[PDB]
Amino acid sequence: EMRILMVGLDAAGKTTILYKLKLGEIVTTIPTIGFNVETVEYKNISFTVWDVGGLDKIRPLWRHYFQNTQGLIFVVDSNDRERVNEAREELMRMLAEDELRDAVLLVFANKQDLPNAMNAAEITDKLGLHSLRHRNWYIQATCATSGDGLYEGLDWLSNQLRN
Amino acid sequence: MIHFILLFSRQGKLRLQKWYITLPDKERKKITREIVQIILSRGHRTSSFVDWKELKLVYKRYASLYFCCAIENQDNELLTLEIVHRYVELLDKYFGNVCELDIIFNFEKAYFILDEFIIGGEIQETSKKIAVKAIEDSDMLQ
Amino acid sequence: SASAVYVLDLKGKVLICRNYRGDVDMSEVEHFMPILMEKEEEGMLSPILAHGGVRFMWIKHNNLYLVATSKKNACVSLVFSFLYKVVQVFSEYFKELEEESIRDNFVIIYELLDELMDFGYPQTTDSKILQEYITQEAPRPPATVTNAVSWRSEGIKYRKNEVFLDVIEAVNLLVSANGNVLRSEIVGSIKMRVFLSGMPELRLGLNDKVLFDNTGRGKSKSVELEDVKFHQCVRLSRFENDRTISFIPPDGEFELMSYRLNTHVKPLIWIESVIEKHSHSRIEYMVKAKSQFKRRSTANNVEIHIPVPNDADSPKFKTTVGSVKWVPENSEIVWSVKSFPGGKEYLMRAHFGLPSVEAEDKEGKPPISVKFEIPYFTTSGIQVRYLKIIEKSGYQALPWVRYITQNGDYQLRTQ
Amino acid sequence: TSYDYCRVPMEDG
Amino acid sequence: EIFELKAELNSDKKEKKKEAVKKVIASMTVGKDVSALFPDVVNCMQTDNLELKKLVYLYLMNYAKSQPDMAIMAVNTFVKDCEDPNPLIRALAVRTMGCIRVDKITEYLCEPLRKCLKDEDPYVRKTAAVCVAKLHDINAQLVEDQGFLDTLKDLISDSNPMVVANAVAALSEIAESHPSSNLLDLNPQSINKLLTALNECTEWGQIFILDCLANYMPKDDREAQSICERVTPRLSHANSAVVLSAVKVLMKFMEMLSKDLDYYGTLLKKLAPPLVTLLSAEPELQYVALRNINLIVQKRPEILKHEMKVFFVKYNDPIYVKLEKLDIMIRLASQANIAQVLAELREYATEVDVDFVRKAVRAIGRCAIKVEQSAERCVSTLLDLIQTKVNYVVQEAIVVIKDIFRKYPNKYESVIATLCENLDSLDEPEARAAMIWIVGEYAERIDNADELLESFLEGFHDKSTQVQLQLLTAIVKLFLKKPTETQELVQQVLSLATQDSDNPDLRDRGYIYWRLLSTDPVAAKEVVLAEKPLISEETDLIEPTLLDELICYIGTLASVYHKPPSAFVE
Amino acid sequence: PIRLRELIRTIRTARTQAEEREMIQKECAAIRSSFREEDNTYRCRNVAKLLYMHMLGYPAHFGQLECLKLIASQKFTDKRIGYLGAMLLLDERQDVHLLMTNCIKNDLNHSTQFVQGLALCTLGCMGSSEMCRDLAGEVEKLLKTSNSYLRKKAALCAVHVIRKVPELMEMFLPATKNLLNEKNHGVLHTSVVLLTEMCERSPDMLAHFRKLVPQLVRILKNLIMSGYSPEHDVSGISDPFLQVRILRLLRILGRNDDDSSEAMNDILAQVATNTETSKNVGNAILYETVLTIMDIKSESGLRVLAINILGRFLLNNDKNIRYVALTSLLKTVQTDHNAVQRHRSTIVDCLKDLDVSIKRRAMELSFALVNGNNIRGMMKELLYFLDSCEPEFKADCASGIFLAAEKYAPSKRWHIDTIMRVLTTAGSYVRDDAVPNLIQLITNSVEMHAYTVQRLYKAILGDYSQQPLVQVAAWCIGEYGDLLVSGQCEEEEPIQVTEDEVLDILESVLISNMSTSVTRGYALTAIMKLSTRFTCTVNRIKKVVSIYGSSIDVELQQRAVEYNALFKKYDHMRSALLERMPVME
Ligand SMILES: Nc1nc2c(ncn2[C@@H]2O[C@H](COP(=O)(O)OP(=O)(O)OP(=O)(O)O)[C@@H](O)[C@H]2O)c(=O)[nH]1
Ligand SMILES: [Mg+2]
Repeated sequence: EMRILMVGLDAAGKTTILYKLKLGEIVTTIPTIGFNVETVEYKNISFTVWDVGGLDKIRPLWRHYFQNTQGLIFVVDSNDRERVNEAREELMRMLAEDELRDAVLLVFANKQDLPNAMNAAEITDKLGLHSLRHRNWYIQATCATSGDGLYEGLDWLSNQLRN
Repeated sequence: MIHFILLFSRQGKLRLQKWYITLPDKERKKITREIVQIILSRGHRTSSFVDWKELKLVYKRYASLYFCCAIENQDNELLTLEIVHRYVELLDKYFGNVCELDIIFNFEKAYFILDEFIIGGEIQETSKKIAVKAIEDSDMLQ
Repeated sequence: SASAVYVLDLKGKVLICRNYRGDVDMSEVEHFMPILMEKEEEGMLSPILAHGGVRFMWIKHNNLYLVATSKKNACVSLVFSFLYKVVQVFSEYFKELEEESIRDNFVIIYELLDELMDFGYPQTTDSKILQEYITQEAPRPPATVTNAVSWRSEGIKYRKNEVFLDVIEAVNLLVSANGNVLRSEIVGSIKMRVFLSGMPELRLGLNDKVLFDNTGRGKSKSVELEDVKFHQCVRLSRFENDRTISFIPPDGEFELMSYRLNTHVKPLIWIESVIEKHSHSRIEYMVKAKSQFKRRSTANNVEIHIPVPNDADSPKFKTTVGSVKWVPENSEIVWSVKSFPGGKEYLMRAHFGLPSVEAEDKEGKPPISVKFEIPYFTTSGIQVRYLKIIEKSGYQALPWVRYITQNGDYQLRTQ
Repeated sequence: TSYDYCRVPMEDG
Repeated sequence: EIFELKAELNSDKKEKKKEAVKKVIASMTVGKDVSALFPDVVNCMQTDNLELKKLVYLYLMNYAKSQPDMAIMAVNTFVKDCEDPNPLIRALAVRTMGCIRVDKITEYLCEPLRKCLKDEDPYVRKTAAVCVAKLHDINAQLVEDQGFLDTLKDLISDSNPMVVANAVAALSEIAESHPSSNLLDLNPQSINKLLTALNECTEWGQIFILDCLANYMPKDDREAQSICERVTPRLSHANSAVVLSAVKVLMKFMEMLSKDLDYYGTLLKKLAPPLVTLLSAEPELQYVALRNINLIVQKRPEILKHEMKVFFVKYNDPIYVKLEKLDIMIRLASQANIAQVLAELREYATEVDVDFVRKAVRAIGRCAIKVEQSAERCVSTLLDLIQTKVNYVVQEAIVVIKDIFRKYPNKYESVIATLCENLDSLDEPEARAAMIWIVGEYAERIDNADELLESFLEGFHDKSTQVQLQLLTAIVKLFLKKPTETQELVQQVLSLATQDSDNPDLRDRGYIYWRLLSTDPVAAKEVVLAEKPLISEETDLIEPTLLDELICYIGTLASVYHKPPSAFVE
Repeated sequence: PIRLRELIRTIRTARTQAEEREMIQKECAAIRSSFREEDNTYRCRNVAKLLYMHMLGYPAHFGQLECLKLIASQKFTDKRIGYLGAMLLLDERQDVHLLMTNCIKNDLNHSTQFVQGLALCTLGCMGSSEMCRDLAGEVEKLLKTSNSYLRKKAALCAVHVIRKVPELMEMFLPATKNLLNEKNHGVLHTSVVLLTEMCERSPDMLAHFRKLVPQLVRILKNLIMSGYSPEHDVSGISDPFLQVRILRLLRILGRNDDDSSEAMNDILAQVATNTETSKNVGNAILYETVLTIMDIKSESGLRVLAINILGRFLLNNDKNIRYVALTSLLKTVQTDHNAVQRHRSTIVDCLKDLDVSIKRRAMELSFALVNGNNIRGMMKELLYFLDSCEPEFKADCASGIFLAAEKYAPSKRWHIDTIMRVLTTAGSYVRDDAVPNLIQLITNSVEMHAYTVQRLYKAILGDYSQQPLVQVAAWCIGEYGDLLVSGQCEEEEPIQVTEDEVLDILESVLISNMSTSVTRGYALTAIMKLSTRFTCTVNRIKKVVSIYGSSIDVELQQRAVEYNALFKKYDHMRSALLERMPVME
């Protein structure tokens, strides 16, 4: 059992990830205004995953899900150099809170398809992940349309469940 | 357009609200308190209607429980009372010897009966058979 | 000056009705409760209402509305003092006073209404002497009813002769959010429990400051009574002269005197509390309770009532000594400690959560009230010196006393 | 009354 | 049903007629119209059980008005029972006699009343004294026709002060019901007799004989002092109504004592520890006190000027209590406790009781006008509450900040720099109109006063009367202060208030300002930018013309209304 | 965790509401604590117990996220709980309700029609304007289905999104095309209410929709001629709910058309005769039938018959029907205006009825019945009825007196006389808003102000406490003071005008606590004008202005000082701006 959230910008593949982790298929998904939850049940741990869409009118309401959360997923897109700033803004906006203070971070460098897509290292230092304190932050370069690195992030996450 | 529906007791104890109009809870607690006071301060030969603040407010007592609606001031009134009575019939249908204490208890389906009858403030099923059929099938779905 | 004193319920139907002048109509009572619904829901609540020219003096019991109606410029405190007396006399008769007490015992209660008051004029309200000719189980009225001594019948006889005193302290406290004491007065009250033979005149003396100043002992231990309110039976003209507490007591339990004084010394227990109210998240109360009072003394069964938020949830309590119960029904915590001696200082660390959605409205800040009780301990330092038993028959009674210090209004204004 | 009593003098002359 | 009840009522066995009359007054207890069975329970009245006769006396008193003609079937039974050697059954009839109000009956009952006037037992004589006033309630002139007035004056001359006090309470009743034709006042020697009778009678009798003192006024200083020295020990009694009746005459009689004597200061120092102790009572009785205390400090502010901390409300206090404590803090707002009050009132604006908060905002404002000392610190207190961003807390504050600026307009321009940005979407027109004056009057240190009124000049045609008039006031004051940037502003407000407004005073002051601007705006610097005089404050001290009358009315409704006694009775 | 009815039984044992709140917060904490446990088991019942407390009126803001979990559940009962409280705990201004948008959209594609019925229920009841924007293509898709269980629901949900988003109906113009032949009545009913809605919003939709008027003229005639069905029949009347909605659709159609109005004319002549007026149902049929006939350019034989229908309905002792009949002529006031006027005494009768609404409809229809012919006689009933109003009707009548009097006053004097009568007898009941209107019409009056201001003066010496009365007077004294005190610069033979009690009666207002301070606002305004309108005794009135410069009202402290400098420095410039105000409309 683990409360998981999938926050991040819109069109981040976060619902593409979510039915790749739960179902295993790349289903045709609308831009999700509300949320999704699918108990991804992996490495004998049922990850209760609260995928939440990243459009503008939703981002304030994110604070309502920051209670009893045990692990974060801040999906970034590697194909949006223009939005890594507000992703960095979103991250520092979100991490600086008393509610959601003890939940770990696993960053997804989604959409590795192009040379516009960065590696984890550039995105780590575009987001400034070493500026984090009391954080088990861990970037994980993932490919949603091929499932690559997703379970390995879940693998790393399964370790960090217990201590 | 039915703006809301209120079912309050002989003591005024509200057994149902259903706001088909979006007004906040303080206004919900204000307005509901007033009209219960209005209807209970109103006699038995007072035409079963109230012209309350651009709402031709429909009331129709059937038992100790009282009844309330707020229809738009362009619509029908006796049929609006018949809407109550058709809903009374559907409560009489799905329950049979429809009665006060499971209004207090099994109100959750009385909303669902209203959900099978009035959504948006208007009628979706003008038959009295087909609607209680559908709620039994969803009850048969459980 | 009453005309028609009524008793209502929480619904407003007449439990019992009794007029004394006929100058107020009996059906006027049916407007009171809607006016009571009116004035309350607009916040214009007063213990006097008015439907035209009928004035509605009322008190409120657990269920009951002792509504005394009048029309003229009646004496107001004449009414309400009688109203609490009727509650008291019914409490003297009926060990609980509710709707069952009225509707089952209308045999005696209408007779009480005939007896306690005529025309609006209370004439006989001492319940102990009233028991002798108004019974729920009739002879002539007693002479004590005729007598100026109206609290103690003659011929009262016991095997032993026991005078049981209860010098009871009640510590008021107002500490603000700043941590300063705003108002800490002490209202002490000596309540007597007399079991004596015949008609004794008891003469009491304390460590009065003024009486020691009249004696010349105004350098030793002397409590300074800022005001006392006594029983009737105390001859106050004799007390006005030379601080002389001389009286013929009634028989049984009664409060003789009610002293009040200020005190510029510390509270017996200082509380330090904190609030880590995290928005949408949680709240933390690292509250300690140090005892400033005497180490020989022990604060029995203290009950620290700290108001928590209403939607506070997931309680966690790291105490030191003493248990917490969370009371969401009062939206608070009772960190209860049974034995808490003087000099002791026990911490409690509370932790709730808070909903990630906010509530709709505000809540306000109730202070923290604790329920301490310290026996054998006069904080004001009052000391009964003697108790002169004076009987014409002449006996050696057994005067007895114990000292108990409790809270009065022990409010400490929170953050 | 679980607390116990204490006897005062009578006269205190 | 009732006939079966009347069958048991016309039974011969006692246990059937005893249970029948219990059901009748239980039917009366549940409020049934049992008046139809009136003369039938009258048959089972003259009974040997004294316990049963009270039930019929209960019924007959209740249904005397309902059956006035049928009530003639009890007169013989009363005069029968005024003679039975039990004094309990005689006075029981006597109080049943006077409360039964049928004018067909009251003429017949004066002689057994006269019989019980000169009875032996104090029990019935204190009962018969009230029945005279009950008769004088019913038929006032028959009492003087019976000449019962002097017989009541002679039970004053009786011993056992309970009978005397029941004589006095009926006397002060009848003399009230009298037109004071033959005023029933006595010498000081009877007042010496009553004051000796004071230390003996009951707590109720001690009240009623202090009420005969509410009519008397002593004529010397020592005469006033000597009686007051015997009223003085009554201030240590548990009944506050005994105490409140004692304070009422002491406030009455202190107008005769010499201030030059130390007994005047002795009386006032013996008066304050009772008055504080009255706030240690129950809150309804304290609500009696708080209206009386209000009457005291308006008359004698010297007494309780040392006590503020006891006037601090608590959380559990009733709302009528909590409002009245705030008044006395205003009535005791002095220099010595400017910091105690304003911190306490700041703790009172932190409440959810809005009207208590609304009163507390006024309590700061009445403090700011009463003392100019913390009038700076009052404003600083309020601006904190402005920065709480609670609407009614703000919406009460802006009217108050105006009135401080109306009261102390001089050096408070360091305040409006905060208050030019105060969330101008304030909705309440009493503080919207307060906003426009504060902007208008101080339209030199608010340097952007023109552009902030542009939001206030959008929905102009349907705001209010005052708010539209304040906008007509301020702009003409603004344009007279700055005619450069507000040139089109002063013309468009005349374009709306003179042309497209039907509000006639807005049309009045519109065309006046338009013609004054058209005739001579330089003279308008003398006309409307005129140095306004010091505003005469509203002295809320009740007039001593009325207040000295209300000195005689303490613990009566005239004090709890702060009205003359006739203004509310009917 | 206990069940719902176990809780209710404990709640039914509660005596004091404060004691009941103790029982609330008792269980509410366990509901909160269960929510901290993220339970899925009792999350059905804990929310259900919470919604009861919500119906009991308790702050249940916290459990709204769990409702989103119950909508996003998989068990049908948890959905059945979840869609309910979404309609209860959430509204549009709840602002957290937007998370339903994905959940509903998945559940508009759920396999079960009842789950989709729940989704169309919740969105149809309380779907937000942006949620309506985010679900618009799915509702018409579920309106393009064949499931009449959903077609009855997606139609009214489409009404809701057209109600909420008025600029969205144009994608439902293709959706509604030719489904008017539904064998089911309920779907056919919702389509009518949709076509009621579609014809309501846009006049551009009327052209496409008045074409299928004879289609439903047939189908409504099918409802009359199918005189019985085992369903839809109440008291021998077959589907009256649909029949009225067709008539209402036939009321809004043909209302300025004639060919469709004649295409519907036959069944109007039918059901005006082919109705059973015995039960309440056939009256409800015939009531809308009356209203349908009045609003369209109908056959004249319908409308003459229709007043004869209403003449029956005026005389039925059912106060329902009296409320129905009074509302009917209240509708068709202008249309067939004089066939109403012959029922005038029935309306004056209902002024003496013992119902509020009946007296309400009669008073307002009497306000509508006033032509320029009944203007003299009926007002004398109404000014009497103004005396015999309830205090709730006294405010209502006295304004409605002023409304019809400004219309059809045969005199200007008698127009003044009735208004002056009402202002004496309404007082605290006449609204302050009509006071600039009354002030305007008496300066629209140009000829009788010596007639007016004396009668104004003759009643204000009676009282001042009628505040809207003395609102009117002080402007008249300020403006037309010359017509009150005339040629009386010094003392003459005593006429009733005396130019000092004239000044005292305004001064009496200024000290009297029963002054709204716009009474005192008008009064100093009248004082300063009578520095010019009176030449008799000025500069005693300067004293009154000068002592008022220390007044406690803010503007009235402004008003006195702004006057006083003219009284002290610019005495000649006082009258230089005290010309009379212009007269506008
Ligand atoms: N080439 C490539 N495209 C991807 C990959 N992951 C996601 N995408 C694209 O990103 C788009 C967004 O994915 P979705 O999951 O459907 O949308 P979302 O990111 O969840 O945004 P919301 O629905 O608003 O929450 C998809 O349509 C994919 O085409 C990836 O790994 N490779
Ligand atoms: Mg998505």
